[PDB]
Formats: sequence, C-alpha cells, structure tokens
Amino acid sequence: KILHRLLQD
Amino acid sequence: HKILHRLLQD
Amino acid sequence: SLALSLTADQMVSALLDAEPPILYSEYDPTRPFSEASMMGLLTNLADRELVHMINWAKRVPGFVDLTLHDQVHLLECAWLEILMIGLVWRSMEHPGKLLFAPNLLLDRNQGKCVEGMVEIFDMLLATSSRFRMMNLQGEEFVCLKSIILLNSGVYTFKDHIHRVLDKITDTLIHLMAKAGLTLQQQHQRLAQLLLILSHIRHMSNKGMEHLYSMKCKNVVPLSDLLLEMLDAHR
Amino acid sequence: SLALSLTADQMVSALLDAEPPILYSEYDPTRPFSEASMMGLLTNLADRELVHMINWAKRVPGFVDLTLHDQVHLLECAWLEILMIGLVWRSMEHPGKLLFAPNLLLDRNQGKCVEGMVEIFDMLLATSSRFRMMNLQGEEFVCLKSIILLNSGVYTFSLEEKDHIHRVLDKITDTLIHLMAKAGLTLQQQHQRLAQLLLILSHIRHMSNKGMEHLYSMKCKNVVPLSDLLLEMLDAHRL
Ligand SMILES: Oc1ccc(C(c2ccc(O)cc2)[C@H]2[C@H]3CCC[C@@H]2CCC3)cc1
Ligand SMILES: Oc1ccc(C(c2ccc(O)cc2)[C@H]2[C@H]3CCC[C@@H]2CCC3)cc1
Repeated sequence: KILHRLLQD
Repeated sequence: HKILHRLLQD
Repeated sequence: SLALSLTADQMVSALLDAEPPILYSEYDPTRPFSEASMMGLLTNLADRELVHMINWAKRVPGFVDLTLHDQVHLLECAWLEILMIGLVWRSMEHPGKLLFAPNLLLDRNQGKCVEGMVEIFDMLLATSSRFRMMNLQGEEFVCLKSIILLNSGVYTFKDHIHRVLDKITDTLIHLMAKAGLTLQQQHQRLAQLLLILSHIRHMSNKGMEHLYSMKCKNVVPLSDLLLEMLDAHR
Repeated sequence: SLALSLTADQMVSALLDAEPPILYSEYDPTRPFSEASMMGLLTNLADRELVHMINWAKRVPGFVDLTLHDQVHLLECAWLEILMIGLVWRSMEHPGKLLFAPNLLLDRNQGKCVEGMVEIFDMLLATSSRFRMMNLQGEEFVCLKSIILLNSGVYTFSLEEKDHIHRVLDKITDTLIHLMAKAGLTLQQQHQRLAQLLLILSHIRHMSNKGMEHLYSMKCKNVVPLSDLLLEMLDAHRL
C-alpha cells in the first residue's frame, strides 16, 4: 500500500 | 403521485 | 408550534408513547433461507414496519407542524436509518445476533445467504455491541431516533426543525443529569451518542445500494412503497 | 500517553499548528471546461492533498499511538470526509461557491460540466452555508476534522485500544465545550452547539458516500485516470 509507505516515514 | 402522501394524511 | 413548550420529561413520555410495535415475520418457513427466501421475508417485514414508522413520525412532537412536502422529504431520507437503529436497538440483548423480528433472529453466518449482505450485518452487529457497551437507555434511544428523522434530510432543503433538534438535545442532557452523570460526563456521553449517527448514516447508504442492487438483479419483487422510498435516493 | 495529558488550549494549539497548507490547481482560466479535464484538475488536486492529509494525521494527538494497521484503516475510511470538510471550510466566506483552490472557485453551474456532480455540489454548498449560519470558528473546525479521522472508522474495527481512541475523542469533546464556554455560551447553549456541530458530521458522511460512488463510476468509465494512491483509497471502500 502507498498509504503504508507514506505513513511510515 | 406518492403512496407516502396518502399514509401521512391518513 | 407546540413542541417547544414541553418539558424534558413530557418530551420523553411523548416519544415513549409514540413507539411503534414489534412486528412479526411470517412463521416457518423452514430450514435455511435462500437468497430469494431471506430477502422475501425481510422485504415483507420492512414494508409493514414502514407503515408504522410513518404513523410514528406524526406522533413525534413538532413533526406534524411541518408542511406535507417537508414531512415527505425527511421520511424519504431517513427511513432506512430509522429501520436500522430500530433493528440495532432490538438486537441489544442478543449479542452476535440481529432481531429482525421475535421469530426471526439471525446471526452473521445467515448474512451470507445474500451476496454482499454480511458486510452490512457486521456493521449492524458492531453498532449493537456499541449500544450495549454504552448501556444505552430506552429514553435515550427514542431521542436518537427522532433526531435522525429531523436531521438526516434537513441539510437537503428549517428554523423550526433545528429548534426541535435543540429541544431533544436539552432532553438528552436532562436524562443524563438525572442518571447522576457529572457535567463533563454529560457532554462526553452526548457526543458519544451523536457520533454513532454518522455510522448509522454510513450503514444506510451501504444498505440502500444493496436494495438497489436487488431491484436490478430482480432477486425479489419490491413493494410499491419500498420502491418509492428507494427511488427517492436517485 | 501524550494526548492524554493535554489542556484544552494546548489541544487547540497542536491542531492549529498541524494544519495542512491550501494547495493550488493547474487551472488555466482562459478556457471553458469539459467533463474529463475538470475531474482531471480535481483529481490532481485531491491526490496532492492526500499526501499532506496523511502527514497531518500523524500530528493529530493520539493518532501516532495507534498501530500502523489501525492508522491505515482510519484514513482509508475518512479521507474523502476530511477532503470535503476542508473544502467546505475554505468556502465559508464565498456564498454559492466552492473554493477547491485559491485559483479555483467554482459555483453550482460549473459542476454540471461533469455528469451527476451537481448533486454533490449542492450538498457541499448547503454545508458551507450551514457553517456560515452557525458562524463556525477555526478552533471548532480543526476539532471537528480530528473527530472525523478518529470516529469514522472506529466502528469497523486486545481490541481496545478502542478505548484509547474514544478517550481521545472525549478529550476533543472537552475541548469544544471549553471553546464555547469562552465565547460566553451558557451550559444550555454549549450542549446545543456541540450537538449541532456533531450532527453536521452525519451529512458529511453522507456526501462522502455519494462522492465515493461518483469516483468509482469515474474509474470504471475510463473517463479520466485516477492516481495510484487515489485508486487504493477508493478500492478500500469496496464499491
Ligand atoms: O426491502 C427491504 C428493505 C430493507 C431491508 C432491510 C431491513 C432493515 C430493517 C428491518 O427492520 C427490516 C429490514 C435490510 C437490512 C439493512 C440493509 C438493507 C436490507 C438487507 C440487510 C439487512 C430488507 C428488505
Ligand atoms: O479524484 C478525485 C477525488 C475527489 C474529488 C473531489 C474533491 C474533494 C475535495 C477536494 O479538496 C478536491 C476534490 C470531489 C468533490 C466531492 C465529491 C467527489 C469529487 C467530485 C465533486 C467535488 C475529485 C477528484
């Protein structure tokens, strides 16, 4: 998920 | 025409 | 009008006395349901509940003071929400189950009988457990249901309606103040209650598309009244 | 927890400072619209807004205390609601107009250029006039927007956790009441205004449901291409 990656960093 | 109209008036 | 003069206790007693009865499903029919079988029973029940809802609405303080057109608009917008919160309220003492009728208590697995219905079942069951968690009182429930009726379509048109909404808010706070809740506990519970209405609205729209899907797929013939209520949501 | 030990004024302060910027569109006013190019304009804008919304959510007190899985769920559920209430807030001082961007101010008659979009426009406009009617304050707005983020998906979830989210919600409730108390409102007026504000979220959820169906219609139509992030947020609603 792009949402995952954006929520990570 | 609407059935709801009748039920509301009755 | 005349609903703005009532006291908080007079408002509660009026709403409680206006409560529609608990209707029954047709008896039997036998073992598991098919898609057409289950939706048949539900459609029949919903249609009959609709008739009592309309007569319940007229007994909601301030609702009769509205014009014919306004009454129609509100009911067209809120009818599924009202059916749903009724269902959820009935199912409170039956965790993991939904009491559509005293002779029709369904669980999540039975939601699989119809395609895409188990998702709505889950949302309904979650709402029920939330009510159970908050230990929702009957007097609070009848306030919430009236609020839905007056609020759901009010932004789709109003001064009188909002005045009645404020009146019900006063009534909710009154109940909580009587229960012994502190001022802080009062606005927190009030907020908690009204936020659930956002989810009830969400379920209704999910349910509305489901019914529209059933019409298209002609799973079971809808009643003329149900179609008119359904067609109102484009 | 962090957000647990936070005064009302500090809660407001944190939310105000966490506010995302107001983005611009690539709108060229020297041309009329079609149906695709406007949705192209609005999609390009919404997609960039999503990135800022996601980084905004992290700064919302209590959100970072939640698991990554739960954070994903809340945003997937409320992203359009938050986009919409932001749009409505930007459009308060512009009656009969929707301010998607400082260079993009649209009225109801331009919403017709896309099929069935004028219905959503009317509801957004009605919400904006409702905010103007109530004289919604900036401090109240940021509270409401944070409530949506936490509340919209809380019912779709050991599991509590839950209770932490509700505790944060109750904290935002105290904050709103604190604000209204400062504005000179009586006890009765505070409860009433609180109720009126939270009932708006019901209509906001409604608009979001209708809007989500509109976007799904757009996708399958292959009208105009959605961004890859906007597609994932859309698919999350199982339409
Ligand atoms: O024609 C129908 C209209 C609505 C219904 C429903 C219903 C709701 C409350 C109630 O008390 C009885 C039925 C449904 C209910 C919620 C959403 C739509 C339906 C399918 C799944 C359960 C079912 C059939
Ligand atoms: O891909 C898209 C996703 C959403 C949008 C929207 C949008 C919302 C807020 C905002 O600030 C910018 C755009 C829309 C907006 C509300 C409903 C869906 C869209 C169409 C009509 C106006 C438009 C395109």
